[PDB]
Amino acid sequence: QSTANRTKRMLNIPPHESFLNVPVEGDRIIFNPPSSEASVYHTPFKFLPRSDPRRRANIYKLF
Amino acid sequence: MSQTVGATRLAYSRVWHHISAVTPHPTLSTIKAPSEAITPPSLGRLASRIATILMGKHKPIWDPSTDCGDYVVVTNCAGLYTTGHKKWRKTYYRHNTRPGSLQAITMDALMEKHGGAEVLRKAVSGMLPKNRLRDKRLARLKAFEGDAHPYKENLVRFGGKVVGAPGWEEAVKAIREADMERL
Amino acid sequence: GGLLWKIPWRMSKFQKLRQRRRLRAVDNVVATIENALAKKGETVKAVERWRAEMPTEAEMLPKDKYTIFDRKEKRYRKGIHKLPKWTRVSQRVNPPGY
Amino acid sequence: IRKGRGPSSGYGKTAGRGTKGQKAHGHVKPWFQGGQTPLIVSHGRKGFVNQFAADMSELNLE
Amino acid sequence: QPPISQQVKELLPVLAAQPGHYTTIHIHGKPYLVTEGDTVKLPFKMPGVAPGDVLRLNRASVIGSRDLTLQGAPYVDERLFECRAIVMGTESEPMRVMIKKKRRCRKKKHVFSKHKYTVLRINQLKINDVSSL
Amino acid sequence: SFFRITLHRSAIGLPKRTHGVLAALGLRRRNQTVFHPVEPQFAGMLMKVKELVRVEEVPHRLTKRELKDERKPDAGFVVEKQVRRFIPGVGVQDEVDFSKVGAVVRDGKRAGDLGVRTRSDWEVIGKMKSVLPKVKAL
RNA sequence: AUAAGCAGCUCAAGCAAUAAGAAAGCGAGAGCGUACCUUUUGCAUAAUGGGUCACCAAGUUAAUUUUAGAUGCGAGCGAAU
RNA sequence: GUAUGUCAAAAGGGAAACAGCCCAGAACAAGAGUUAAGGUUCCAAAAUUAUUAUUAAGUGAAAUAAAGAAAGUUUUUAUA
RNA sequence: CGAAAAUUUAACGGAUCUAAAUAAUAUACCGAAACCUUGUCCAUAUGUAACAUUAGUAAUAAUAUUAAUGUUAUUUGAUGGGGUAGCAGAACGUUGAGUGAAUCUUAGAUUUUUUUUUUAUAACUAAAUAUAGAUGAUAACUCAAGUGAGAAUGGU
Ligand SMILES: [K+]
Ligand SMILES: [K+]
Ligand SMILES: [K+]
Ligand SMILES: [K+]
Ligand SMILES: [Mg+2]
Ligand SMILES: [Mg+2]
Ligand SMILES: [Mg+2]
Ligand SMILES: [Mg+2]
Ligand SMILES: [Mg+2]
Ligand SMILES: [Mg+2]
Ligand SMILES: [Mg+2]
Ligand SMILES: [Mg+2]
Ligand SMILES: [Mg+2]
Ligand SMILES: [Mg+2]
Ligand SMILES: [Mg+2]
Ligand SMILES: [Mg+2]
Ligand SMILES: [Mg+2]
Ligand SMILES: [Mg+2]
Ligand SMILES: [Mg+2]
Ligand SMILES: [Mg+2]
Ligand SMILES: [Mg+2]
Ligand SMILES: [Mg+2]
Ligand SMILES: [Mg+2]
Ligand SMILES: [Mg+2]
Ligand SMILES: [Mg+2]
Ligand SMILES: [Mg+2]
Ligand SMILES: [Mg+2]
Repeated sequence: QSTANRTKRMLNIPPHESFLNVPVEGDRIIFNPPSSEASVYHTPFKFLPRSDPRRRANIYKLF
Repeated sequence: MSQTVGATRLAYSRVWHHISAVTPHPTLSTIKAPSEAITPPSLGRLASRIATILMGKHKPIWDPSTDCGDYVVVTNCAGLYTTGHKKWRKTYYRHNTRPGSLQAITMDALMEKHGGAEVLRKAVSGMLPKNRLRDKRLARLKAFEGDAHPYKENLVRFGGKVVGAPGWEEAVKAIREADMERL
Repeated sequence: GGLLWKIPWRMSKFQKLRQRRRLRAVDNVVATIENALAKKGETVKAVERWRAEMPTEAEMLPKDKYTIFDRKEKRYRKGIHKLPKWTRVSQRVNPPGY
Repeated sequence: IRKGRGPSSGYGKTAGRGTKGQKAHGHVKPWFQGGQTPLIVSHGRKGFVNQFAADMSELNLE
Repeated sequence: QPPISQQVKELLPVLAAQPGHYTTIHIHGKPYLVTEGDTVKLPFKMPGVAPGDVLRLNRASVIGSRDLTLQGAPYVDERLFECRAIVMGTESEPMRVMIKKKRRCRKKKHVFSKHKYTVLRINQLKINDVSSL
Repeated sequence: SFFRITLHRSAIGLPKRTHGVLAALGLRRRNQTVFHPVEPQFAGMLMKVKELVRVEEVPHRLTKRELKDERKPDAGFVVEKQVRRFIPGVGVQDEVDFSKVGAVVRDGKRAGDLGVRTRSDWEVIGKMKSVLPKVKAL
């Protein structure tokens, strides 16, 4: 295109569908598991020490 | 800039999708009721969905300059669905620049020589950007007349179940449940 | 003629929708002005003339919203999108019978 | 004002004369009125100039 | 102050516990998705800031982690999170010349533009413990 | 009450008489809002440009400084800590931390007056050879 | 060396510094863009002129008559003794 | 000739390409900002979004070829 | 159906469409250098404060203020912004000249380049090459012009 601003609009990609359902009259937390490969810092529950209280049911099971 | 800092390997990989030109498509059909009247995707409505895959426009990382397209295996092209009287009244024209040398052929006569796969390649070709990537993208459309093709092992799978198979959706939901057992 | 002014003879369903909303928006400007004055017990001669001999978008026939009267036409009718500045000009009444 | 020294000066090229005509190519006589006869030829000159009158140096009492 | 939702009071600890967190701050209405350590280059010269000033951002539309996302209706409540930046000076662009000109008209008018930009550095992005609230 | 008139469309191709109606209302450019009393003289002025403006009855008039505050976005930041700054008109203004709250501006004709550490201040710190941190701190 | 660009502009992979530090340049690929001037109601026009580069090349001076601003003197001014 | 406007001397969006038409008057950048005309399956930014009918001719879908003919079809109004 | 023309499908822009056609409606979205928001540039104002220069007026042995000009900031959260013919204002650059018997230069003046920075038709930082003490260069202000060229089937 002629200008950089026009190129930005033609190459636009909307955000994920989950980020479009904005709440009203308050704040909320939604479960949004991304379709991506998790890193190695998300340790599985099997590799967590017994003492670690962070071990907990799946986030799905909290909703 | 964090959102795009990471491994982009699998975002640019070529996925081998599959679709049958005979299987009814509730989304790409104009007859949405009753259940028995749902037709397959028409020639141009199937081609418009394929041209979107060949361009990689279904991805959130799409860029017209980068060739982030995928493969599409279209089977059962002999039973390509068409409305009205297109099959016997639509004409394809060709010229070689020499006056007098205009070549015309009907859709049914073009399906007797090169099958229905050629009629689909012409539709998808005209729906792709006219640039230096048009022939690469159109080459990733592997259309066959019957159910046989050499890519039955390339089709994307999830848990051993080919996408579009009877039980592929349940195989996908079972793998994501185990993914949540981590910090 | 050889100069090409490619103006179609009919309007599209999109132009017709905005024409409906432009006629309906001028109805709100005349009603707001007429209601604001009525509270003060006042009237304007131009606002009383409009409400008298001009219809609202809900009282207009489909052929009066998208067409005008041209005597040089086969059936004395012409697309309203052929009028100069038709988008910013008021046109709702045509000769009787035509 | 230096005429004919670029467009951005404001007096470039035509140099205030416009495009063509007598007033760009050559010069128009000052007394010319296009052809119409002047008012001094249509009405004539009125009176004469006294060449024998004295030029007094007026002096007032104030 | 309006009390925080009970549904937000039970899942915020799960959101703050995950490894990484991101936020979408809003400076003068324009959003900027940032993380602790990012360098935001604002498209304007913030007036009244010198290299070394510490700001406190308070308009965040989204504070989320991998799986969990906290979305405020107009914005997220300032009590839940804490975000701060530091001004790293201002930067400039190379002078770009625009030539306004018409066909068959020798005059070429020039426009010289050289704008400045303030650079920030997100040095703190933490989610508060809301057990007391 | 008043009329809240906003110019929605332009008049680039309309007659010159339509430009004089928009000028009498005060509408110079697009999307400009002007407030006028509810009177026939102004009501009849809007019937000529009723295809270009948007009218709304409002109780009170909004000042110029109040029409612009409804489109002003929240800054989104608060300067909590400032550094030592020299102001040309006033003088040096020491660093302040608004989180623990003090804009003290010291002006003078000698270095000591500004409140900064001079060469003399650095020589008294170098002669304090007896100062030492407490053993517990160390 | 699969391609139909007034050769620029917008987005930009990649290559490019033996080495701590340091990337100008070239740019695949995507998009936008039909030279300039003159003359005309109107020119990408298949209307005018120019092979390229460097240099030479066009409102100036004189007398005369005026205006504006500034400034000296002032019912006097200027010139000259 | 008259009335009005644009171009001329006005770039930009739309009309496939476009001096004169529909919008809109370019000081310079940033923004999934807000809008006009115009549009939203793909080329190509945005609906394969909803409701009710008609057409089977690719008619048509952004430049209406006529009078006319006819067990083409639909609806309405009579009527057996 | 009527409906036939000569390079090629040949006025859906094309692919294609049984709606993605047509008619009567409804909503959302996209959409310009338009508008808004946040900054910047330029023009013209209105007050105030500060910095500098020049020229006055006072004070000072035990510095303040007045006026003009330049400049930055700030108040009204000031207003304004396409352009031919044409009119007007403000500046840069070039050649020579005065201050100049001045200023600077092997501790590198000057070097047609490259490079760097600065709102920038200009200058500046550095690098490289060479080697000048004046028949060298030069800030600032001012004076005078053989003073600014992609355009004349121009000239050499
Ligand atoms: K003149
Ligand atoms: K020639
Ligand atoms: K000359
Ligand atoms: K040099
Ligand atoms: Mg023609
Ligand atoms: Mg001019
Ligand atoms: Mg003159
Ligand atoms: Mg000429
Ligand atoms: Mg003339
Ligand atoms: Mg090649
Ligand atoms: Mg081209
Ligand atoms: Mg002619
Ligand atoms: Mg030519
Ligand atoms: Mg010369
Ligand atoms: Mg003058
Ligand atoms: Mg005009
Ligand atoms: Mg002309
Ligand atoms: Mg235009
Ligand atoms: Mg179109
Ligand atoms: Mg948007
Ligand atoms: Mg699209
Ligand atoms: Mg057709
Ligand atoms: Mg065609
Ligand atoms: Mg503007
Ligand atoms: Mg303007
Ligand atoms: Mg020449
Ligand atoms: Mg020659």
